[PDB]
Amino acid sequence: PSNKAFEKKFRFDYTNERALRRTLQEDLVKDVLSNAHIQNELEREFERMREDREVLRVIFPTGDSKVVLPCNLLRMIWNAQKIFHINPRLPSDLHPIKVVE
Amino acid sequence: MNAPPAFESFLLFEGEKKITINKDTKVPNACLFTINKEDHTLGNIIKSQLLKDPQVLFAGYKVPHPLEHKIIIRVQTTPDYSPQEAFTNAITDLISELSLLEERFRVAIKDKQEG
Amino acid sequence: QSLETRAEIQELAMVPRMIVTPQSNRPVMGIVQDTLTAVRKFTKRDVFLERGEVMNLLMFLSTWDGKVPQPAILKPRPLWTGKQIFSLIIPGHINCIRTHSTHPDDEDSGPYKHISPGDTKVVVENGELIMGILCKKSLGTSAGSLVHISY
Amino acid sequence: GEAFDWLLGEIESKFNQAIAHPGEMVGALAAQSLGEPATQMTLN
Amino acid sequence: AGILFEDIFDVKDIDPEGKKFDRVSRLHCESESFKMDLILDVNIQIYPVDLGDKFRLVIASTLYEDGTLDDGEYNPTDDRPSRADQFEYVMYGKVYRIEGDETSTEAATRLSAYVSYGGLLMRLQGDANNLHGFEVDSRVYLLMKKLA
Amino acid sequence: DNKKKIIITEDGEFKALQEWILETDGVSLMRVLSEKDVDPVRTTSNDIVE
Amino acid sequence: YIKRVIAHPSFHNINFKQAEKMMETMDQGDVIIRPSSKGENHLTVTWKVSDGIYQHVDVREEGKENAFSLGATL
Amino acid sequence: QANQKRITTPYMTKYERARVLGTRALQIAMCAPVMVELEGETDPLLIAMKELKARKIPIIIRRYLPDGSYEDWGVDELIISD
Amino acid sequence: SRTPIIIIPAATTSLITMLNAKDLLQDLKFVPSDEKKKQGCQRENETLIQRRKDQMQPGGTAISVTVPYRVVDQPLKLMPQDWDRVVAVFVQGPAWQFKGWPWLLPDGSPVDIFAKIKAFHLKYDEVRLDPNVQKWDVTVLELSYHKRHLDRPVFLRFWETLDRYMVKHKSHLRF
Repeated sequence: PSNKAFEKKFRFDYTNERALRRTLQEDLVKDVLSNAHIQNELEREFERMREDREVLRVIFPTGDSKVVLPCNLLRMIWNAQKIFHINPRLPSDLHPIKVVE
Repeated sequence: MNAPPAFESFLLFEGEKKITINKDTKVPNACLFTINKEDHTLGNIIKSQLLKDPQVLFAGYKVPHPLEHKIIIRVQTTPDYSPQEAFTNAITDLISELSLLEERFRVAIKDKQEG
Repeated sequence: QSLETRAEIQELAMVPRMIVTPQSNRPVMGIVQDTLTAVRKFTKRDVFLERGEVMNLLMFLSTWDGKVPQPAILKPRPLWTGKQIFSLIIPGHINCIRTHSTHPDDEDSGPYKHISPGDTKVVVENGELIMGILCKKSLGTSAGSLVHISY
Repeated sequence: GEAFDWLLGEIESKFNQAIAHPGEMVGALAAQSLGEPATQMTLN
Repeated sequence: AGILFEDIFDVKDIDPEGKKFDRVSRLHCESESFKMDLILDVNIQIYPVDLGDKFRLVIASTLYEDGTLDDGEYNPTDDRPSRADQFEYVMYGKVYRIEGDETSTEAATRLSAYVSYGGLLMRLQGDANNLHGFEVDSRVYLLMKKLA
Repeated sequence: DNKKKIIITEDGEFKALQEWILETDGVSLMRVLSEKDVDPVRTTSNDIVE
Repeated sequence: YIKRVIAHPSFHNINFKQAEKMMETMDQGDVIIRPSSKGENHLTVTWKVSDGIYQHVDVREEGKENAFSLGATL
Repeated sequence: QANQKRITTPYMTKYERARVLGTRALQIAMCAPVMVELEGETDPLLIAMKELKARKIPIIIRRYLPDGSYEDWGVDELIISD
Repeated sequence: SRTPIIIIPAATTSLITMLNAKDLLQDLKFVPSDEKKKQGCQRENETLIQRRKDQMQPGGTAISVTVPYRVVDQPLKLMPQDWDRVVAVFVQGPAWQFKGWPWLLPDGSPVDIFAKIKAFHLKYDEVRLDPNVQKWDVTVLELSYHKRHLDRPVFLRFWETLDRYMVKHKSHLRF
């Protein structure tokens, strides 16, 4: 992806409260909006991803994203969605700081 | 060199039982009937007759291996009924139909021969 | 000739352990010949089975739990589809997306992306064949096939 | 949260399952893995 | 009751892209009371349908008027009163997808519910309020009746 | 694209540029690498002893 | 007495005197199951009625494939 | 190579599983005392598999390092996956 | 009262025991009874389970209701109304545990009890499943010995299965 698309898709946005309300439950939304330690953690997450992206650009100087790796993460996420009856159309109770840690 | 004798497909071996009954424990009111030295002839007619019974929920048969001479019939009935009862009643119905068919064929042959 | 060599063969080299090869991280065995041609026909959208035919096929399903599923069509006549029976065959609750060989190239970008006119998109979800015609791409030896995901 | 925790456990389990086993005769395996496709190909 | 949706549809096109299967045809229908859009695969060998036909369509989560739920197993010897008695063509299926026009900030105004009836596919599309009973992975019954 | 020149635009995207490349019949890798206007980073040989 | 194969916490392949010796330091109501001298189809169940008092109950074995095995029905 | 810090994998390898099962089965076949309840079991390999699942095989795996040292692992100290 | 009742096998060899049962069902996580013995927990004759379930309500509103559940290690000491209130019992294998209960067939087969109430069986995946359990009609829950992240799905499965059946059968009781 391009720089703009990369930032759009991968950088957590803790300013837009309407979108946050769409995605997260209310208590998590308040914590994300108010807490500053959490926001710094999310920014560090994105900076780590940006450095990773530069490294990948070096490893695969062509644009070939297809790689051979052990754990099929997308299939595992789909399995988790089915096992736990995840309704995508509702805000979730997963704190974004819990993902980072 | 390894050919089985032809009679092996219809003659019971010493000690072999014609029919064995077991319970199917996955679901209630289900039995497996194993029949030795029979093939699609009996299995198919019995299954079709069982499917005519409104108190039979499942009826099917299979030959596990064409080089062996066994058929398995699986029957499930409603709880107010028994797979043993359904099997017995299916055989009785088939015998009745065959007897009627034999009588009527005799009558038709006689008519055709007279004129 | 000994319990130790028997145990070696049992634990290292039995056919089922060999289903995926490290040469190319994909299955070495797939569905071939009659079974493949027939399963392609079986999973077409307009394959309907009566009560008796269904019971016979279930007779041949070694892992069947003994419950006849609700037919996809209840009236005017109870009819099961090939996809329902095949769903009974699929193990666990695996999830897999594939495309049939005759899948048109522009379908995925038009409307009907998720409701295929030709039934050319294979979707197994929660162990159930929701849509699509099975073929070599879904049951063969290629990486990411249904048999690979089952393994 | 529950699904995420299950996911973390599943990733760890599968990753550990993917690790090479000491005793693996990887030289013979590599020789077979290159020779068999060679039998599949032509001289010209 | 257990009824998720109900309306009267007019068949506006059949197999617009040409016939893909011998015994199944794809109907394109529009409803009038709620302006819903419908795509529906139908076994036309047993239930023939012609252009311009009208039918009453009901999507229900249960066949029992007392609202009781089902195990999802064939129960042919059950004789409780059933909604199916009022209808000609009945299918059993599963919701496999719900799409909408929602944005990152706004709820959806139009929803599309996709259902698979053992591989015969249905897409019901319209205003989100009509489609609020539909949940992915839920089983539904489709009830159809031609009316003259 | 396996021989095209792949760049990263200032917007941050991979872009394939068509450019002229030369294939020879023999090999003198050291001399060809030192020729002016020849790319000394990518110019290569299929002869591994060289 | 004949040795047996029973992976039970309270089973000991000991004679009656040996069981009593170990049972003297145990608590009231404890049980020790040991091979029965009556034969290969019997088991002796020893439990401490009270300090210094012990009751032995003979249990017959029916439906065993080997003498050392435990009877199917006791 | 003090077993204080054993640096080899905490998982039993497939080769270790195969050979442990075989060796224990041969021992059972030669009237070695069994470690689990045999209830209705007679094949030595099946008994050995039961013992392995119960973590009762009385065998120690001695893993040699390339350097020459070794590490001793009780069959019950290793994680059995398959 | 209206709080359902769960019956656990009395033998200590089962993978579920009174203290372990509270933890398993309350927290939906596995803990071998041996670890709890190391912890020196105190076994109680009666135990309580506080499960938080979201309530299906119109309009999408969810209220995290904490319905208590009652666990009895010894089921003999229950009054007939309490016996009626019972809805689930785990079977550890042998049938001698069940003998002494109401609704038991004269032969001794507990199939009548299992038809009336839901019975599960809990054991490790590797262990061969008790043939006596297989003949009866009891659901089976498989727990991995080493992987500890496979317990939340299976215990969710147990709760969901018990619910579905119970709401269908007995609605007066506070499921």
